[PDB]
Amino acid sequence: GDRVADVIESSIGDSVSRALTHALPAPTGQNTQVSSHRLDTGKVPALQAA
Amino acid sequence: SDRVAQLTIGNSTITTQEAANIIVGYGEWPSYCSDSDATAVDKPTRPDVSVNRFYTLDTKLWEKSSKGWYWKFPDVLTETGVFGQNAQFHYLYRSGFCIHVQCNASKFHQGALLVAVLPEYVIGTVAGGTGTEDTHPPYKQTQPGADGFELQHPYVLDAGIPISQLTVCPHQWINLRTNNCATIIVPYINALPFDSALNHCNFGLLVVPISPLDYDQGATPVIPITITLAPMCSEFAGLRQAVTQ
Repeated sequence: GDRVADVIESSIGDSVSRALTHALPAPTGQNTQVSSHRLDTGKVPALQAA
Repeated sequence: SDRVAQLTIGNSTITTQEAANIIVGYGEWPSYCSDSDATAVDKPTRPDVSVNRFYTLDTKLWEKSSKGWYWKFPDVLTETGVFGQNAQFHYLYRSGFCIHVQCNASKFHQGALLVAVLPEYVIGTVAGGTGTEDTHPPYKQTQPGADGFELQHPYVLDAGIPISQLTVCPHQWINLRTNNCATIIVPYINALPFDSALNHCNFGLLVVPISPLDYDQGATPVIPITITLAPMCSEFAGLRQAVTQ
């Protein structure tokens, strides 16, 4: 049996590999939606951090 | 009530009191490209009234010996008005056309003109006469511009095909004793939703006399044939700097 706390609460032995991503069906190329002019501050899709 | 007509589009209006109805190429009116046929993603520009209007581009003289002429679309308009500018500034173009060919005379003149529209009107050469030389037509003959070009061998349409079967294409006749004009409406015809107005001519307009012009000495001998046309549902995409070719 287990009695000391660190042992009861440990994750030692977890065999379930957590996955951050999952597959989605994609039988066709994505579509393009209508868009209009946007003149905002704060929003900046073009800027990235490679 | 079928003889009289008024064509109004943009800031231009046409009238005729001796018409012969209107032809709608392949039975379908021009239309804008649907979102399912389209492929290019940029939002198109549809100038409307500034480009979908009637443009009178050229006048030819019908003579007793005339062989016939042809014009290429959209080549004829690439350098005219706002339409031309849009065709030059954009890679992609698409539109329909309303063609109105005018030719009046008197109740004493006679002759008949066949006015027809032939899609993908590729021009051929006489191959050096003997047919042993693989020559090719020059740019000024494939894309003659607003002045058009005169057919050298109308019987074979300068492309090895019988003009006698040209009526399988949207057409009308101008039989002087009957009507003084021909009106044909053409939808956009291509295997692609949009294309270049400069590199590709969707169809050609042919105006060929099948029954020769005739009249007696004393009657007005100058019988003009004027070409007026209007783009319909013009759409443009792929914007950048202007290019003439």
